[PDB]
Amino acid sequence: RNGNLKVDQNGMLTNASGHLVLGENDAPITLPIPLSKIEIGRDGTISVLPQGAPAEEFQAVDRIKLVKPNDQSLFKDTNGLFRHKTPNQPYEADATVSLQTGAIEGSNVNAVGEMTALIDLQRQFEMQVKMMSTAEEMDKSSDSLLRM
Amino acid sequence: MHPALWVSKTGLDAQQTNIATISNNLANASTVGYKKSRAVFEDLFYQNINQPGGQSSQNTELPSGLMLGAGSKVVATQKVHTHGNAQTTTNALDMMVEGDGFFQVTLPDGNIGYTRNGQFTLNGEGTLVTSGSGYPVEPEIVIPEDAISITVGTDGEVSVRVRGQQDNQVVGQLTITDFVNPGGLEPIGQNLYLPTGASGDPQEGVPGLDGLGEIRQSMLEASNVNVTEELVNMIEAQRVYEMNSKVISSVDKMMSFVNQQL
Amino acid sequence: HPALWVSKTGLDAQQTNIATISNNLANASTVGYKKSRAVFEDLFYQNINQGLMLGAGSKVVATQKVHTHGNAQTTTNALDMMVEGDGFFQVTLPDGNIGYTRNGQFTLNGEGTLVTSGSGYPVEPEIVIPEDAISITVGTDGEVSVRVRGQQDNQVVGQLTITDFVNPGGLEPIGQNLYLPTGASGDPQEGVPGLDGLGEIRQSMLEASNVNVTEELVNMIEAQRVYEMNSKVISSVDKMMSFVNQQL
Amino acid sequence: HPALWVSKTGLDAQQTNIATISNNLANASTVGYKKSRAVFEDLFYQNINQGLMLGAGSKVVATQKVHTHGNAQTTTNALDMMVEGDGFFQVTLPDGNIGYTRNGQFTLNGEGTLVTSGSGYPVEPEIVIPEDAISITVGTDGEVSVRVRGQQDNQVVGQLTITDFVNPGGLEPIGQNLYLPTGASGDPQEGVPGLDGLGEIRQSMLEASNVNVTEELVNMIEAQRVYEMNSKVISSVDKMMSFVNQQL
Amino acid sequence: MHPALWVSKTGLDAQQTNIATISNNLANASTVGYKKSRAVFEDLFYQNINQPGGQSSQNTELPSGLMLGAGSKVVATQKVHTHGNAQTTTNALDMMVEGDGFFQV
Amino acid sequence: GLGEIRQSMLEASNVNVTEELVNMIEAQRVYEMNSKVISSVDKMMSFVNQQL
Repeated sequence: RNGNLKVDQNGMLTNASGHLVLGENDAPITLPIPLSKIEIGRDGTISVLPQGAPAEEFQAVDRIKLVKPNDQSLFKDTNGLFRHKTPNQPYEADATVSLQTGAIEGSNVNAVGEMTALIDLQRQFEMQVKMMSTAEEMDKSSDSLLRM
Repeated sequence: MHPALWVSKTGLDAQQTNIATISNNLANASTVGYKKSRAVFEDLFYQNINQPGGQSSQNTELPSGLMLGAGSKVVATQKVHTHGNAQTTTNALDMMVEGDGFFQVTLPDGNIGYTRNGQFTLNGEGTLVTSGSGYPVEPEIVIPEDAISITVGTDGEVSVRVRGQQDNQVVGQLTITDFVNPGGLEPIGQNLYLPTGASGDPQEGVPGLDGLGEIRQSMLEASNVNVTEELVNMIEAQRVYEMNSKVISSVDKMMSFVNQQL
Repeated sequence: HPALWVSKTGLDAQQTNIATISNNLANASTVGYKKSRAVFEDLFYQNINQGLMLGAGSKVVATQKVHTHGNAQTTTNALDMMVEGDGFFQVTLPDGNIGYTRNGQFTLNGEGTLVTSGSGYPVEPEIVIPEDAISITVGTDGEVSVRVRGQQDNQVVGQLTITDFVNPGGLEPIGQNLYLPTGASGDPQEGVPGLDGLGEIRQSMLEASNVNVTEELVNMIEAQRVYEMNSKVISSVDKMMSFVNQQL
Repeated sequence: HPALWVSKTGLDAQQTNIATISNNLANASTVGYKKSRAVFEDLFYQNINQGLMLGAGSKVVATQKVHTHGNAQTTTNALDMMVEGDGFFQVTLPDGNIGYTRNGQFTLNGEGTLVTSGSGYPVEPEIVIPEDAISITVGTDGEVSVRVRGQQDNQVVGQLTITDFVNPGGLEPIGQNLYLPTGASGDPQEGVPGLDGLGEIRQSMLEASNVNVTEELVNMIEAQRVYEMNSKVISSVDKMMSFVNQQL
Repeated sequence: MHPALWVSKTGLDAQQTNIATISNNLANASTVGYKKSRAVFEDLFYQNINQPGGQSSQNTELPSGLMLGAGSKVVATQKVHTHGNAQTTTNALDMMVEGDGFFQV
Repeated sequence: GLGEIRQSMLEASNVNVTEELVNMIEAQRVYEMNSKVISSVDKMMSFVNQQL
């Protein structure tokens, strides 16, 4: 969901993390090198303006591949990329997902929710540690059976 | 050490870099032709703790498939080369590129540096140089001592008005350079940029054809920094900085409790 | 903490910028004054955690004198003159070397030598007004002549010359409306005042200050707000560091 | 905290609106200038507790040009002309393409070609004024004729034509009172002015800007307050988050 | 700092040049053979955030785009060389050109 | 019962900026009050496993 896209010197469309963005052909999207105006459409369409061309020479070159599968059937991988739990399952390109261009989506971490669960983890952690201390205290007391 | 301590330390380090990025953006709020930078964050590598191997898709929702992140880092400080506003000046030697293009200046070591700042002047020899360190502007343009006024056309045509002769004399022509990826230029200070592999080979051309920007005389391009973006960015970065500190303090007390109780 | 000193560079840069703005507004009535604009440039960048570039702040690198000709003030004094175009009046300093001025408010000393109205430095070349003169005329080419009773035609007492520099912004101001030639200024180009790019001497006229009073007031607004913005970064960084050591 | 950025969208949106208001006020004396208005729209809404809708803020999605005919300025100059109705003049850009202008302040260059009073770009179709002409007359249908001494009847030197578009607001402004055709502007419809929906050429008259100075001042009032209104939410959210981590 | 600050600053400079032009017209109201001048205003460049006519989704394009102006400036000072009235004098050395033409000195 | 089309007129938003600010004040104070309870519960439990 990192929509912070960028274009390298070769023209490949990557994101802020360096991952190549896929298109309709299921190959990474590559744009013509000498661009002058890049506009992303509402439905992922990429329309470019060749350098020196008039304002009426606007044509689409590629389409961003947007996938909308079942959320509960996805798992986060070791590199932060969500994939299917069942391997070798194709990612079908959905025609309903819309892109709000001109904006970047941040994280959805509920900071207060994290903190109020931190304070619960501390208390439960410390209670179990007291159980460890009362376990060894009982053992020391019972050690007087054999003493004589 | 305890992994929970280092996870929060990475978040503390990541926000500190973001704070420094914001501070430079506000510091250069008056620099002509300055492009604001933003900090981009990313999550670190995820490790399987309860798995002897790397079978993450096996039971990822079960205790055997638990994966813990390693923190956060700032992947890049991205440049946003948006077009700034216009400053109409009465000086006849400061100029602006409207659109794509960069002024080219000669660095002392030999190579050519590229800038959006147009505050130029002359040296003792009449050569058009920058008003900072005084680097010559490419191509070399020499103003005759007899000139009474200087005119710069929209295509880089630099003309002078000499008393006696009718019509203006042409003393040269300016050129500007465009890059495929402007964000790939490495900033070296002095309002100067250097081409890199991530940017691309320079594409020199007349300023106004082939999609290049036009030269506007007696104008300057203000910095495109948003003084309200930085303040809102400061608010979030300060709060995230404090939230990660509490986790470090919380882990410290939990570890302190264990060796004080047990 | 780098953010403390990155913002301190911004505060220093604005403080220098405001000082030049106040100088322009102070010299809004000075004859033959050229306004100045501070030149901002960002400091070097550091490649940390090596492809991550962090700036070091900003500073004012130079103050550029805008040598655009000012308006004309008409006066009834016969000794204050104005250069209509490019050129400087040359005066003799007590050190013996020649200083160059654009303020044309001149006068006479006890012996009749044309001197500046302030400290009294003589004007090069020396012009001596005889005691029998009843009027002083300065031509458009620096030809100074006086009227003598009982003698038809004004006798010529001398000819003024002016000096032009290729880069007047490179001159070194020393106060008193005076400049000293430097390496970057260029070679002093003397000559007849009115030929070969030189300006014309306009008697009984003065060159007004070229400052734009409205522009400096707006520049004060933008300099004050950026100065306040960098103060909040320092304040916020102080709160962050005060929070960390208190919390830990 | 999502509330920080929902308010932040309103701040950036209002900043864009204020920039358009100032541009109209800055061009309150520009001849043939059409005022602009920013268009707001709410961002996408989200389902959060799946029947709960939460918006993502707002943004300025477009700036609409108001191509209303302005008032007429009567000038004594014979080379500034006004299109009375719908249409644009045609100038020749250095790139060779044709730019469309409604500013009719024209003049002649050193050879006699009718060019704009600013950059000097020639006007299409080309009109050349002979050097022996003593007056210039421009007809209501673009008919340009001159008066020559020693010959009865004004001789015709050329004809003006104006271009109309179905959607003038789709023209791309490039400054210098110039526009460029786009895909949404329409098809350039040339023709003799005054015929088939076109305007008429009026010599020695100019079209004032159609900005409503009173409206712009009121638009600043509501844009300033909404901008300050959103800043209070960000302050409140900052205080709320500062309280939580200071308490929890 | 703010786009409106720079846009309005160009407007202030534009009017000061225009006011200076009008002042010279009134100052030279008694000068023989003086031609009045008019300041020519023009807008600056436009920031092309969204191109008008660019394709939005499919089979749809923006009728108008998000383009922000940069202000205005005075680009020219046009002299109106129309013939002035005639002043009848008794001097035999003050002459007038009746129509187009210039005396040369 | 349908409405009429009015040309050259626009329907402004029906938001009450003052009403939103008053609701902002109430929502802010209630937000702080609940945080007080969370701190109170945490401090109470912290007293148990420490003292006891």
